[PDB]
Amino acid sequence: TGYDLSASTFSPDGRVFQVEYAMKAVENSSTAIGIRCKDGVVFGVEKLVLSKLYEEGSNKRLFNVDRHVGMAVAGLLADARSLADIAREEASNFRSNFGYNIPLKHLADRVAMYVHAYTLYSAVRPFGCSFMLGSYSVNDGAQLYMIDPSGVSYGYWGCAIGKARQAAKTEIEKLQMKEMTCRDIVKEVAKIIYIVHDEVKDKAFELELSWVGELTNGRHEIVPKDIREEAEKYAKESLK
Amino acid sequence: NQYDNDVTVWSPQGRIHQIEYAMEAVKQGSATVGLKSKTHAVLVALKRAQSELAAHQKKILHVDNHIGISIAGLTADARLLCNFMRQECLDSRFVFDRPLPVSRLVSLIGSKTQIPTQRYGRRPYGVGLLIAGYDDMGPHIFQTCPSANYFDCRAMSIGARSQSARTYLERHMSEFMECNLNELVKHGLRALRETLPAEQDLTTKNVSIGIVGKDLEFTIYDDDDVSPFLEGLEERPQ
Amino acid sequence: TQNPMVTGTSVLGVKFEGGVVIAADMLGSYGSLARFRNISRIMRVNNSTMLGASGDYADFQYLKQVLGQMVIDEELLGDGHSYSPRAIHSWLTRAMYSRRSKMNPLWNTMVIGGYADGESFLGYVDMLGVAYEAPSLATGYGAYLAQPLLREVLEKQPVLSQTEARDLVERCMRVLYYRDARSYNRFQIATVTEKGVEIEGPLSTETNWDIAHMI
Amino acid sequence: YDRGVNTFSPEGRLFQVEYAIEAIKLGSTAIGIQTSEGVCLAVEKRITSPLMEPSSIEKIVEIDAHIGCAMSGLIADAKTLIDKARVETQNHWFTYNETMTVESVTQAVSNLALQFGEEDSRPFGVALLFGGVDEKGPQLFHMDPSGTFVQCDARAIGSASEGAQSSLQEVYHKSMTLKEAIKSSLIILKQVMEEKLNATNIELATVQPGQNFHMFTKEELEEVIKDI
Amino acid sequence: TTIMAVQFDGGVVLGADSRTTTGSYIANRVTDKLTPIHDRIFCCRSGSAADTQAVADAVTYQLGFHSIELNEPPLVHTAASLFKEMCYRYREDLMAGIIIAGWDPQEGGQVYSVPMGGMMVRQSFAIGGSGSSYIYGYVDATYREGMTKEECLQFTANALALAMERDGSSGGVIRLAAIAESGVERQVLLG
Amino acid sequence: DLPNEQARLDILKIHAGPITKHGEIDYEAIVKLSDGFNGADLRNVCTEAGMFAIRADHDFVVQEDFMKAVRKVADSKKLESKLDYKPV
Repeated sequence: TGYDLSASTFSPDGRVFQVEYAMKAVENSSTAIGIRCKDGVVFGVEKLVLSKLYEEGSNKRLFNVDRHVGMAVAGLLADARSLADIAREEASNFRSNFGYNIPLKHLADRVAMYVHAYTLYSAVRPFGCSFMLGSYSVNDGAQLYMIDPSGVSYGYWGCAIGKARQAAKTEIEKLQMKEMTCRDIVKEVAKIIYIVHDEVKDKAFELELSWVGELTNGRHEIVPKDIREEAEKYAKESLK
Repeated sequence: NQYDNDVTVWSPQGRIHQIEYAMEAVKQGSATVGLKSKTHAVLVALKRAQSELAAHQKKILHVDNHIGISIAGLTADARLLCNFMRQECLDSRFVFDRPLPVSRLVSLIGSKTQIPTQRYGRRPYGVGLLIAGYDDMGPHIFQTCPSANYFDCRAMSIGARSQSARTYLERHMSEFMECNLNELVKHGLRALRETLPAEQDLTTKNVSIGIVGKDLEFTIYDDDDVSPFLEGLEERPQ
Repeated sequence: TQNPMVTGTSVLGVKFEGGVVIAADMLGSYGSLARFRNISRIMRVNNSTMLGASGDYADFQYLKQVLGQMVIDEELLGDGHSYSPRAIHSWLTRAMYSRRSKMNPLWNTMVIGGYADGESFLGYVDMLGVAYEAPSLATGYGAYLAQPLLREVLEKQPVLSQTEARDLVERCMRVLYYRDARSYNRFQIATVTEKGVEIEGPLSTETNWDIAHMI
Repeated sequence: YDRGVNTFSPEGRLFQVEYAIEAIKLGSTAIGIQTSEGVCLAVEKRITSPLMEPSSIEKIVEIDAHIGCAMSGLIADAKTLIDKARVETQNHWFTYNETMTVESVTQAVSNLALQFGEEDSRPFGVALLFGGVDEKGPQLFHMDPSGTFVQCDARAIGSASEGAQSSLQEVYHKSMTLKEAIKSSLIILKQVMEEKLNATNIELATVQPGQNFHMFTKEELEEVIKDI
Repeated sequence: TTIMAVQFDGGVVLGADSRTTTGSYIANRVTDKLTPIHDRIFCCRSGSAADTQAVADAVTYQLGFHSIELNEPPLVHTAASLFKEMCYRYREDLMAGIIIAGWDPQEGGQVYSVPMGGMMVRQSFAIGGSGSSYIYGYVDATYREGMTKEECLQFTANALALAMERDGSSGGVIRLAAIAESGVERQVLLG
Repeated sequence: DLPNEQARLDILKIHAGPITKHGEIDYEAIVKLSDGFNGADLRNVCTEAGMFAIRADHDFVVQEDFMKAVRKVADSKKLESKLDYKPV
């Protein structure tokens, strides 16, 4: 006892338990994945509807930090909105100061040093949020970064965050990043977001998809989920 | 239970207990029901009193020319987020010379009540807001929580035994969209008459009803302009 | 700024049916010298509003930066709302006046024109915080030279077409090329509509010099 | 287990506010009654010994001319709220040139009923009774340490609260007059006190639109008790 | 004093005089007016000397730290935005005649101007200092789009020869610098 | 200690034993998903994947349903792997 309470105390085996408890706090939240193609970044978040709870489009875990950068948060939600406001403000500082649009590398550093900066004191608690960062610029290419509650930021071609995490990142190695256009990769996400999280746990669900890349011309926005409706047209035909 | 101490300490299960205990402070407040149409928003509360002689403690308080909020739980913190609510309304009313839409107001409540849920020695706010107003795209019914997670619903209810209000609302959510005010309100407080035991009224001296509309500024009625609404309801079944 | 270093000149603007046309000229000046020949004194704000400016140009790049950020904020909210030009005019007034109150002013004179709800808007913000709405606005020596043509025509027939409005600004820029010492023979026309903000290219005026024979 | 001074309960509410409510129970009693003519009010001084001078003890201080008060529990905590509530009434009068209403006083106190913490110590241990006559008539009010402020028509507090309320709904109606209520309080007081009721134990306080002011002097109370 | 900055196809050409005037006395004949912020980005400074030295050193600091933190080559507009911020934020005291110029891999040759007011604008050719008022006319007529480097160095050579010739403040010796991908070549001509 | 790569194919051959599967297969997907496991635990993974065959009423199973039963059960064992630290 006594080694798990505060964040600033090492445990005798040599790890920090508040950080380890922060890692598996995101483990209870629902699955949200991401993947990049050769010219764009595709997001997808499965969202939970039990009976009535909310109007369609409530508390969307897809955010929009800059003109060309977006979030895909999973875990506890309020601190994820706090990181959305802070990363928003950091893009405002870089945009105001140095005159050009923020690269995804500096944004990953300046956010990840804050997420780390709340794991050094017993003033605060470590965050309980993990989020994706997708972007595209013609002098940059599509990058996809992944920030955990511990503060580690690095780069995937594809990732997954949630309960069904390993099962939802098992199948991504079947897909090919290098050749595919992202317009395929939309339904190529929605097929396994429909496949993972089988409906015995929760009766119903609802899907969000957000898509930035070359076709949207740098601007990040949600795809019109009604428009082309490619998800469930493949997904009801993907059970057999 | 040594990790039930403060807001800083995470659980070994991943559930920060001070937030759960503050949700328990939400459930101890009285019932209130907010529900919208496509053209209006109605939130109805139920007062309780300390004794017979003391007047019933009010819930619905006026905030802006279109924004109104219910409450359950603590009262002083409701005055605190009330004063912050007024001040962030008339800030942008002072600067931009337009009223604020609701959907960017509530992010100031989340980013306002966030920091007292993280740093040491700061309690969360025992709070029960049911926000209602107009932006240009119609009505909205939100709710808050001490964990600062705001939900865009079509109808909710928070307070003591408010789950019965929900299980009333789900079998009428397909019919709570087109109808105008006079049956929308009584469709509101039928959920309140299911939040009570079935052997006492449903009086006139306790229920308060607030409506926000397009050609109708946000208005609170109190027992006597309420008395034209409570007339003509069905009897509680055997 | 107590002393304006690199200044501009007059900005014009008028309502018409279905939008507001605003046209400044692309000169930057430095005292007597016409030093910078190719600058843009008109900022195309997002979809439904439009800004021109006179006076100091550096403070105009400052408000270009600040408005450039503050539009992108509500662009990234994405709730479906946006700043009406009526709402931008009030902010720009309150930001001009709160800096006026500390004796550190923004040496500018600006015209905000915008088109929302089928209602053409044309507002004015001075350096000292004066703000009003009018169907025809002119800055600098435009208030002494081109404003008489605008108030000449708008008292006779108050509604205007798009071609009459675009022609009238060409006439007033002929006058402001004639009698102003710090106005250059190269100007750009910008127009908002229900379609969106559109900036025409660096046009030119034709001149009449037939009085030079009369000695 | 001295934990966070600002920590919620398992029920749960504020631990230290819930502990603060029990501090009212060992304080002295009081009785307020709202009349259509005014507000009468009663308290007991609780003389501890014949050493003490009886009339220096204050349980009623009068906030404005037209807003009375009654304190309870720990008196030295109450004096701070008295002196600052007076400043808030005067600031209302010097921005506004009108009398601060009886309602907004208790918002102006109960907005800082909860300011304890470490940054930005303990909550107050008083239960006040505010009276007074604004334009809305004679109002009778009541505030707690929690700040949960409510109108009360005829409120008791303190140690005697249970028996005084419980006995007090029996003897109250809507059309009470003043001199009926004044002798209707001292019956309850002489039931609930431990010393013999006389000229040194209690003090009354009345405030009316047309009987003002009409404060609180001795030898009125001599006529008041002898009418029993 | 009299500075010069012309771009061409493969990069930019800079140039300045050296003679630094304090009062009616020359306390320094030959002086590095153009200054190496980074390996591909120059500024040549005008007006007060101490102000532009402190500003160029501070921009060298911030662009150095940022340029390492990317571990990529810096854009020229990244350098120009910092002079815009420092010159604009403190315009009540500073008198900076900075002209930022340099080749870039992403965008090619660029020349930005910063006058005393603190504004920032791109030019194809730029001129500053007190002496430039006497070569406005020659740089207007002799300039033509698409000059080669061997005509640009001749062109700024004559263009500073007139300003050093006529202005009593300007003088000393011509400093030149040609910037491209191949490397900065700094040489000293006279006449 | 733990085994290594291309040595995973070695310890595999002796864990084959009685349990057999489809003709065309690659066992590397099976054992790689379970790391730091008891020899009987990997032997359980082979039987757990083989007991999923009777639900599919087939003798063998494709390796797609294999990795499902392999990954799920394996990740469930890792949460129970606490207290592996031993004093020297």
